[PDB]
Amino acid sequence: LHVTYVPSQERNFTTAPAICHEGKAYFPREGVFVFNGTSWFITQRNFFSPQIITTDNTFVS
Amino acid sequence: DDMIAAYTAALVSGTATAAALQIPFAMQMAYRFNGIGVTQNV
Repeated sequence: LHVTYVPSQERNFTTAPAICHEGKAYFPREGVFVFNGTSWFITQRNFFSPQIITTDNTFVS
Repeated sequence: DDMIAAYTAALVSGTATAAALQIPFAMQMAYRFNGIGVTQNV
């Protein structure tokens, strides 16, 4: 008897690969940038959960 | 033989466009690099 996790209720968002925040380049650092409509957010690939972008959430290059 | 070719055509199409959860082929390859151990910016 196998117990498994099944995602559901997909919703579409606008996404970008990188962000600047000040004339720079920042990458999600194991995440993805999503545009909700009010501002950009960082979230997991499963179970959408808005988080405000921050230096820790990203690595600069 | 045609039916088998239909199955393989759909498998490649699903790989190249993705429950579906569609995602661009670029952000997907960046995700793969994470599993390898390399950084996405590379």
